[PDB]
Amino acid sequence: MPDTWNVYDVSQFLRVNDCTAHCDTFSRNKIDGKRLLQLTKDDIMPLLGMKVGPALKISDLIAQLKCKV
Amino acid sequence: DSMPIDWTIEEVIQYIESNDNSLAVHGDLFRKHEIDGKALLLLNSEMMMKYMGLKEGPAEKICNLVNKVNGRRNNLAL
Repeated sequence: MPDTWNVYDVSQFLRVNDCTAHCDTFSRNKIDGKRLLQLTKDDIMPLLGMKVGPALKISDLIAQLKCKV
Repeated sequence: DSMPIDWTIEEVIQYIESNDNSLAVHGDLFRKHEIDGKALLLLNSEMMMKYMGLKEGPAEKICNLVNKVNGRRNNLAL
């Protein structure tokens, strides 16, 4: 259940969904489950170096996460 | 030559340039933002103008181009 996830939980989620590249930024900023599910795009933008493509991809992945849940 | 969602960044650029020569200028912009096929289909006018810095004109033209190939996804619009 994502709301239970810690920082490590978020890293692995990012890993198995081919977003390995962003794990370390996510860790450094201590993005655990709770914060994950709170994230807006405005928040996601600087976490990915102000890059729209990755930002949208991550936003989509989280949205999908929120679906089966 | 392929599903839009399977496009590389360069192939996205190729699409936009060959349909509108006026957008060739925005090549490097797409590269910076790493807009491949999947990213392209996920775009919206908001993200374009807010975060990619595109003007109304270009943004509209790009919205149109995406609309031609994004299937039954919602039409992008300003």
